[PDB]
Formats: sequence, structure tokens, C-alpha cells
Amino acid sequence: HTLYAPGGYDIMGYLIQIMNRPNPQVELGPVDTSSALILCDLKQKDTPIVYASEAFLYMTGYSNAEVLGRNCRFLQSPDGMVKPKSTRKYVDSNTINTMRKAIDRNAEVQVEVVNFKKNGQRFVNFLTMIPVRDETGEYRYSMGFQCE
Ligand SMILES: Cc1cc2nc3c(=O)[nH]c(=O)nc-3n(C[C@H](O)[C@H](O)[C@H](O)COP(=O)(O)OP(=O)(O)OC[C@H]3O[C@@H](n4cnc5c(N)ncnc54)[C@H](O)[C@@H]3O)c2cc1C
Repeated sequence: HTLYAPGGYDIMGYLIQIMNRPNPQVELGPVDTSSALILCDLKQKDTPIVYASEAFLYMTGYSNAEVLGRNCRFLQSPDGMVKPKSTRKYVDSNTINTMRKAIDRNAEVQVEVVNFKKNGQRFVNFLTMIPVRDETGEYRYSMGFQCE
């Protein structure tokens, strides 16, 4: 039962924040909303997607209604059914654990993970996740950049 900020999210402000961060642990280069990206809420149950760019929806074949409010791990199965803590049968366990720990620590991370589109099409996702600070100054969200 994820809640969404009425009035939307400051996606542009966050992209600006990310490109201006002082100690980047991963180079991303210039980024904008023309690419596949998602913002998840670190402070809500199971760090749910609260925003997805059209590029992301087009890439994965899923609609807004189908991704919002869910933890993005569903992409790890061709049937979009992935329970938390479960042992994936098509994805590297170490990879999933790497994402998990980085996110838990607000640490930037970049990985290549196997994902599946809504029609079951397998693909390699070059994923980068960067923690984002909201108006309070503390990390509240995480922005993911997906690349096929
Ligand atoms: C902004 C954002 C964008 C994201 N975008 C994507 C995306 O496009 N595609 C995608 O696939 N994911 C994406 N993710 C990742 C996904 O939402 C989860 O964060 C990720 O799957 C790891 O968390 P989890 O809760 O699924 O971990 P878990 O369900 O807990 O799974 C961890 C797995 O690692 C193994 N494991 C755990 N600990 C150890 C250990 N000590 N030794 C060995 N094995 C271990 C387990 O067997 C387990 O199956 C994104 C996350 C964020 C925050």
C-alpha cells in the first residue's frame, strides 16, 4: 500500500543533485529524463517505485499501473513474480545481494543483472543506483538508471 507524493516528485532536481554530487563512486555522465529511470522510496515498506520514466516502461514492457508501488525485483522473473528473500533461479545470487547491501547502506552501486520484460524477453540490465536526498538533506530516495 505505497503512498505517492501528491504533486509528484522533483525528478529534475534529483538528476541535478546526482550530476552535482561531490564524491561520485561511480561515473554516470550526463543524465536526463529521456532515458529509463525510476525513483524508489527508501522510507516506505519494501522500498517501492514511486516514479518510472516512459523510457523504463517502454524498455520493460510494463505500464505505470503495473510498476508503481512495487519493489523493482519483479523484473528478475519472466513472470514478474519474485518474493523477497527468495532464491532466484535465473539471477546471480551474489549480484542481488550486492544491490541489497548497497541500497541498505545508501552506497552507490552499478551492476549487470538479468531481467525479463513483461513478455518474458530476457535481457541484461546495466543498472546504476544512486541515493538521493530530499529537502531535509537526508537520503530519502534512490534513483535507478537502467540500460539494456
Ligand atoms: C532505485 C532502484 C532501482 C532498481 N532497479 C532495478 C532493476 O531495474 N532491476 C532489478 O533487477 N533490480 C532493481 N533494483 C533492485 C531491487 O529492487 C532490490 O533492491 C534487489 O533485488 C536487492 O534487494 P532484495 O530485497 O531483492 O534482496 P533479497 O530478496 O533479500 O535477495 C538477496 C539474495 O542474495 C542472496 N544472498 C543474501 N545474502 C547473501 C550472502 N551473505 N551470501 C550469499 N548470497 C547471499 C540470497 O540467496 C537472496 O536470494 C532497484 C533498486 C532501487 C532502489
